[PDB]
Amino acid sequence: AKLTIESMPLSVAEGKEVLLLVHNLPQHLFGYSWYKGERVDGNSQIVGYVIGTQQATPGAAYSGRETIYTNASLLIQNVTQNDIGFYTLQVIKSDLVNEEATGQFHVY
Amino acid sequence: SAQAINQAVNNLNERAKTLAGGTTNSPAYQATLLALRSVLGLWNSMGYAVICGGYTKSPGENNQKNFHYTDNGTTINCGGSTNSNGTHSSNGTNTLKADKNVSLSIEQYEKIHESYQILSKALKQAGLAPLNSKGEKLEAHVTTSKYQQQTKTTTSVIDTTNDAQNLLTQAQTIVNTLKDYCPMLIAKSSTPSWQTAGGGKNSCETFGAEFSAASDMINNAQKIVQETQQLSANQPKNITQPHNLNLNTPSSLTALAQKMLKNAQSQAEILKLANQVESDFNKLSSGHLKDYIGKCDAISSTNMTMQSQKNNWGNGCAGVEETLTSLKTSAADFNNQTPQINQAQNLANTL
Repeated sequence: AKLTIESMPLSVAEGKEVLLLVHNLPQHLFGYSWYKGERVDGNSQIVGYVIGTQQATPGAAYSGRETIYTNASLLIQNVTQNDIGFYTLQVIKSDLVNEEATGQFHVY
Repeated sequence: SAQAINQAVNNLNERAKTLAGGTTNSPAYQATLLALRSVLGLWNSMGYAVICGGYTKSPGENNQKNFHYTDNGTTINCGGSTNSNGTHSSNGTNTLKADKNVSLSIEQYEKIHESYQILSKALKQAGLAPLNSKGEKLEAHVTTSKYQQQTKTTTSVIDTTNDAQNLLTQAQTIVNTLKDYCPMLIAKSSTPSWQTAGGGKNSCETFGAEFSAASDMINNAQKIVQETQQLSANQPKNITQPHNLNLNTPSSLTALAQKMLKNAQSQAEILKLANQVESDFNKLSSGHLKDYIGKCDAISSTNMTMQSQKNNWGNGCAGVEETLTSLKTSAADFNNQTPQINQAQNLANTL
């Protein structure tokens, strides 16, 4: 039922990559957006995608190693120590009802 | 002869006086009115489903604005969203950028809402002014809300008029905003037939034909107004002192003769345009909106809240069927006067 995130790998090495997979993504979406941190907060938005559009629109948190996919997963390459901690996904479904989910990876 | 020229000029001017300044007797008027009512109908039928409040500059300028509709009043929220548990969320459509095939900005929605309110209120408060009339000034009210650190309602005054030119501009704003930016539509939660329940359709995908028809109705209605002012400022003067060859010189008589033709050609094009506006109404009213736009008498969305629980969203409530018949009833009166009109143009062609 619930939208959940999975980090691949779970714990990351500095300079390598991590993949935030999305489980139980509901069909029928208007769009979704990825955030740095616990909260859905505009100024921490890494990127937003709309379902009809083909192109995704980055936000202030876009460092330039983030690749969003249209299965809602987020790849982050050349990870720094500053990438530690939480990442939050908000989905907006076709009826404008939102769902939330948080992810995290620990770098060493 | 003089009695013949005077009979033709009187017929032109009698028909021109009705066509230009008449209300119920004028197909030029009823066509224009239909265009106006058709856009109100369009918005009343599918407006609530229009997704709005995408961001213009940044996701971190998170804005909302609620837009009020009075009746059994309702309110439409642009920007926000509804959480899983059912509470309202200040992060919603404003998390994603506004543009073509996505979502109207707050600024775009507030123009539709303003235009709709001006148009709605003008037709009720004062009706449509006659097409040759300069118009009657009137105040419109537009009620909106923002959120605070509490909700603040604000009702604006707009000094406007009910002349066709102004009212067509308001309608044009509504249709062209939809036609050009193609905002997505809200789906059903798993109500009209067109509102799917599956994914969520794009407004120009669902209503392309209807938007073009609605758009063409306005373009033709405006053309009616322009040919009507041509007509108004082109009234042939009756021949007095007919035997006077100095007063009624063949120069100012051929001037009158081709002044009469300009009057006739306006009337033709106006009636032709009015008949196109009816054709354009049939295009509008016979797709997805066939069972909706023409009628009036409990539907919802997650960005909508009603004062009671009734409201008239989903169907047109603009008296379009009533206006359609008035257009048909007025057009047959002019369609049977064509023998008199063709007698005058053939008589005019001599000089």
